[PDB]
Amino acid sequence: KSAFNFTQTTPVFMDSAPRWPKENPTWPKNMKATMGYKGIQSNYLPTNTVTLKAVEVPGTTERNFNF
Amino acid sequence: MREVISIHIGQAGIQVGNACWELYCLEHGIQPDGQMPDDAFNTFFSETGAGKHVPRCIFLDLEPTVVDEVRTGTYRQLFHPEQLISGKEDAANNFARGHYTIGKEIVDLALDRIRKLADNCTGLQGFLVFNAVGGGTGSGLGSLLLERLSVDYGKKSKLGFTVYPSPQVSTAVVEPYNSVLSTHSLLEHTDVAVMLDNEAIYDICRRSLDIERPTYTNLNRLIAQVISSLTASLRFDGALNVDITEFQTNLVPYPRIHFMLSSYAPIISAEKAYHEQLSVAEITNAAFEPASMMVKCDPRHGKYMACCLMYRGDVVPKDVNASVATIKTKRTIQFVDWCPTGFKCGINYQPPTVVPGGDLAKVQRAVCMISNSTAIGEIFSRLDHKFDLMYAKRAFVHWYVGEGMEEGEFSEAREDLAALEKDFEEVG
Ligand SMILES: Nc1nc2c(ncn2[C@@H]2O[C@H](COP(=O)(O)OP(=O)(O)OP(=O)(O)O)[C@@H](O)[C@H]2O)c(=O)[nH]1
Ligand SMILES: [Mg+2]
Repeated sequence: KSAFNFTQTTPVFMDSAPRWPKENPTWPKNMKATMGYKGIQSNYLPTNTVTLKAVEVPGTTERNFNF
Repeated sequence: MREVISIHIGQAGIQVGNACWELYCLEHGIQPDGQMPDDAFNTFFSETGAGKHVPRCIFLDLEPTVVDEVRTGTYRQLFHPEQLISGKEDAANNFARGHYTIGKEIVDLALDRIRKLADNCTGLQGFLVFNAVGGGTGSGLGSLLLERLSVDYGKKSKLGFTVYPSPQVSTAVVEPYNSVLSTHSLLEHTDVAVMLDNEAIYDICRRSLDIERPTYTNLNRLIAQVISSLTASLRFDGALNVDITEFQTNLVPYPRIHFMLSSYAPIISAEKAYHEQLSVAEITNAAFEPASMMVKCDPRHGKYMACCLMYRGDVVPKDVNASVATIKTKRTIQFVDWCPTGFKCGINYQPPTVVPGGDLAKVQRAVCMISNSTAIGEIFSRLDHKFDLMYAKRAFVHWYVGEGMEEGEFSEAREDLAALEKDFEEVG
C-alpha cells in the first residue's frame, strides 16, 4: 500500500483543498430542487385547500366538487 | 349519411308522431310545405330533385279516423301520401286481431315502403319504433312488424320507445294481457327498449309544469323533447358526439337486460326560470331524482348498471366530470359492483328548441338521462300480478281464442316474464 498515501496515515503536512462540487463557506451553494406532492387526494381533481362539508355523518363520502 | 327510420305504430304511436315531427320541422326551419326559406336535416329528411324536404318516417295504423287528420291537418303537403298507411277495420284492443287476422294483410304493404325507404338511405343508423303497448294495433302489429324487421336486416338496430301500462292509470281492462304477449315478441327483436308510463308523466306536469289540465298533446310535447335531445349528436355539432352504436355498447351489459328508464331536466314553467339559475350542477342532481323519472319505478329499491347523459346548450366538459363525480359519492345512488364506471356523457352546443304554444321555457342548459337499472323489476312484477289475477278465471279469453290463437300463447308468454325477472335478480 505504498504509492497510495492512505487517509488513515496522512499527517497534517499532507492535506487537500476541497473543490467546487462540494459545500463550503467560500463559494455559494446555489439553489436545490425537491418534488412537491400532488395535493390532497380526492375523488375529483386533487386540491391543496380543505373545504367545509354539508353532510358530516362520521365515516361517509359526500362532497360537492362542482361548487 | 347519419340517418334513421322513424316508425310510428298504433294511436299513441302517431300521437307522438305529431309532436316529434312538429319539432324537427321547427328545429330546422322546415316549413309545413316541405321546403325551407347539409346533414342538419339529412338525419330525418330527403331533399328531392327540387327544393322539397320530405321526411323519412311512416305512420301506420288500422283506424283511418286519425291518419286522415294528418291528411287534413297543416302537415299534409309534407308527407309522401303512401307513408301515411291506414286500414279499414281496427284491432279492437285485442292482441290476436293485431297479430293473426289483420296484421298479416298490411305488413306486406308496409315492408315495401321500408325497402323503398332504405334504398335512398346510404348509411342507416337504426330503426326507431314508437309503440304503445296495451292495444291490439300497438301490441299485435308492433310484434308482427318487429319480427319481420329482424329477418330482413338483423344487423340494423331497433330502438323501442314503448309506452307501458301504468299502475293506476289504465284506459282499458284487457291491457294486462296484450302487454304480456308483447314481451315474447319485442324482447328477442328489439336491440334496446326505453319505457315510460302515462302516469309518471302526469305528475311531472303537476309539480314542475304546474299545468292542471294535462292532455295527451301535452305529454307528447315532452317525449319529442327526449328524442330531440337523444339524436342531437346525429345532426348538431358538439363535444363528444355520441352515435347510436356507441350509445348502445356501454349501456346493455347482457343481451337480455335492455329495458331502461328515462328522465329530463330542467322541466319548469316559463316563469320559475326567473327564480333559478339551472346550472349544470343543479340539473344533474334533478335527473337522478326519483320524481323526475318518466316511469313509475323507484330506483332507490334497486341498483344502477349504467347511465347515459346527453347534455345540451352552454355546457363545458369540465363541469360534467365534476357533477358526475359528486354523484358516485352520494349514498342514495347505489351502483352494482361490477361497474365502477357507468356514465357515457354527451355534450351538444345546440340548446333545446322551444315550440310556440309549448309549456317548457327557453333555457340554455338541459339534460336527458337514460339509465339501465335493476329496480325495473317493480313495474314488471305488477303485470305478473294482474295477469295472474284475471287469467285465473280465463276472463276475456274467448275473444283471443276466437281470432286464430290458442291457450298455450298465454302460459308461454307468462313464463317469459318469470324467465326475465330472475335475470333482474341474478345480477345481485
Ligand atoms: N303518452 C300518450 N299515451 C297515449 C296516447 N293515446 C293513447 N295512449 C295510450 O295507448 C294505449 C292504447 O293504445 P292505442 O294506440 O290507442 O290502441 P291501438 O294500439 O291502436 O289498438 P286498437 O285500439 O285496437 O286500435 C292507452 O293506454 C293510452 O293511454 C297519447 O296521445 N299520448
Ligand atoms: Mg288503438
